[PDB]
Amino acid sequence: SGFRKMAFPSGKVEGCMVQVTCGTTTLNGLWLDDVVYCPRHVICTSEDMLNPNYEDLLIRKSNHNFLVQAGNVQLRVIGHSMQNCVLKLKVDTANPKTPKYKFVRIQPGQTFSVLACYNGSPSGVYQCAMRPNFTIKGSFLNGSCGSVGFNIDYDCVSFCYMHHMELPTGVHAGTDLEGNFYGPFVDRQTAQAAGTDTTITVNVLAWLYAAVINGDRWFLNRFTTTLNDFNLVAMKYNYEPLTQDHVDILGPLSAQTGIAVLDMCASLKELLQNGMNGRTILGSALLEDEFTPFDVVRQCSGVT
Amino acid sequence: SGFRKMAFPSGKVEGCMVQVTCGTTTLNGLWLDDVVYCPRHVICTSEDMLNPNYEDLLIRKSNHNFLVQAGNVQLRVIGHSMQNCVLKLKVDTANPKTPKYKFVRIQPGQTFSVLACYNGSPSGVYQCAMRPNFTIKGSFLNGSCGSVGFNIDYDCVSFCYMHHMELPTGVHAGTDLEGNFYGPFVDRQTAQAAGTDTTITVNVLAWLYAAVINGDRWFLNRFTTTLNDFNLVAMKYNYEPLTQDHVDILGPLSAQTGIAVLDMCASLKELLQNGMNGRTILGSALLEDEFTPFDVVRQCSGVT
Ligand SMILES: Cc1ccncc1NC(=O)Cc1cncc(Cl)c1
Ligand SMILES: Cc1ccncc1NC(=O)Cc1cncc(Cl)c1
Repeated sequence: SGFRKMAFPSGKVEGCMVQVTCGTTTLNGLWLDDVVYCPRHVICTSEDMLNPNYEDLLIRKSNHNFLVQAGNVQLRVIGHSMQNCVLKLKVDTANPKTPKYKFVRIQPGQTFSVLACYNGSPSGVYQCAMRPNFTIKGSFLNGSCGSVGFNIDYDCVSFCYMHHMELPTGVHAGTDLEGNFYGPFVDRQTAQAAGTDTTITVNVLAWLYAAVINGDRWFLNRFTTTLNDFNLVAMKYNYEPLTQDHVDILGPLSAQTGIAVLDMCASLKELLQNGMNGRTILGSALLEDEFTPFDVVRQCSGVT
Repeated sequence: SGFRKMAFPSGKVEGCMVQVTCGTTTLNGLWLDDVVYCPRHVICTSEDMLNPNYEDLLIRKSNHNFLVQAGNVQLRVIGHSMQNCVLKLKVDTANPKTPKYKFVRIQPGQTFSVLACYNGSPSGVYQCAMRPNFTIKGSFLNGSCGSVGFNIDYDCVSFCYMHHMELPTGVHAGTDLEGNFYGPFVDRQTAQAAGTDTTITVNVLAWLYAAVINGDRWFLNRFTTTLNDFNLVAMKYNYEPLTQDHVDILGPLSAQTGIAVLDMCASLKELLQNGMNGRTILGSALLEDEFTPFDVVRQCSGVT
């Protein structure tokens, strides 16, 4: 029992973290096989960031200008290319610590662990969710760029995120490992406002099932609702509309607890309309939306 | 910016996790140098747990009865001894992945990361605090015993906790790495109620400073208080009494923000008396007490 915002064990990612320096800018890189992945803004100076022409900037850069350091050993850069907003630095040595890996572009609402790094060194790990507005509410400071988001399935690390930017609102924007930003963000020091941050309804329901499994049941009511009735409430409270796909993925939680998905929706409806009335659910005084139904199942069963 | 419940990167601990089987009981072990540390209840059967005589049970156990598996390779057990509530299994091979380490007995209020494991395999990592009543509000299921709590200072892992037990209230009790339980708990399947879980006042203040640093300032008021006046409020709200030692450790946060510790105490006093009035602080609708002043400094500066 107990329910925690659990991150994946970061070991497999730690062995991939390197430091990339280009000129006077130092950020993190991800070394997998003989390639180092890093945000292309490593080639920029603070002045360049206002309106960078990355292709023009990359012309003035040679393989020797990219300093890649793994722990304390230097990697020899034998190739460089730009793929969208990431630089792929071909090095002469395959990372001996490269885990089994995939590059995945996650959907909004999906969660992942972040291994926050500075100068190629890991400082901490935390669980995040790709917000519906394609930002992540992370914890990053200057130098954290290049830190990656990932998920792990047994021995395979699915890298899904690379941190690039902090928006003026303190929220974070980044790319998948092909260098494509999540959301409409560009890697430019320009004000880019994020869209409405809606609540990930399916995740809140998944977390409500986790609460029932772990003992917190006060919020269960004598009511039920329909997907349409629930969505009227979800729209008013800036919750993502619930679909039959969401109901389907909540099926294993509904089966374990014996609480129909629409019955749980009615509990969520009442929680939205009446608040928590000073009470808590899994030690939280608000509705947690950064646990997917898969995370709840995984944590509640002990998947390693 | 952004503030997260960050755990230490778990890599150094992952390379120490092994599976220990004694008879039909399998739990986690911590392999450092040529020793494997695990809860002594690994020698128990479910019947034995009701009233175990560990010395009598250990007599019937030989080195060959302890099966220690690291990943998929078997460790040869050349010695066994019981130190308080832990078993130290001397193996013939030093763990090649043993990081620099220390065994530390933490104080209540101090935080640590937990690498939850099942059958010697890590499932996740999360940040915890040793509650003032010496329990931890973790996330553990059957088979998680032997999972360890730790802190990391650059390259040195300070192991502070080993999970042993789940109390009937769903909270967790365990030992330091010398096998001494935190709190009055015994490794017996008997109802052991925990004491009052008070709030770690110094940590809530540290988290309030983290909120100010990151932009959440709505709770700052035009008031101040004294340690004695604050403690009258802290006692009523089952908060730990604040001492001058606590004020001293909040000094670097007070200096960075320019908000005197007693002024922050007055904001906390008002938050206790009036609640949050539907608002949030660092995305939380309650006062977070599982970030020490050291954690706030570390996260807010980027210590790797
Ligand atoms: C200072 C900081 C804090 C947290 N996370 C990231 C950063 N860094 C930046 O945002 C720098 C930057 C500026 N303009 C466009 C890009 Cl691509 C990157
Ligand atoms: C089932 C579970 C869930 C989470 N954490 C731990 C456990 N296991 C136990 O508590 C088993 C146990 C019983 N009596 C005394 C001891 Cl030392 C250990």
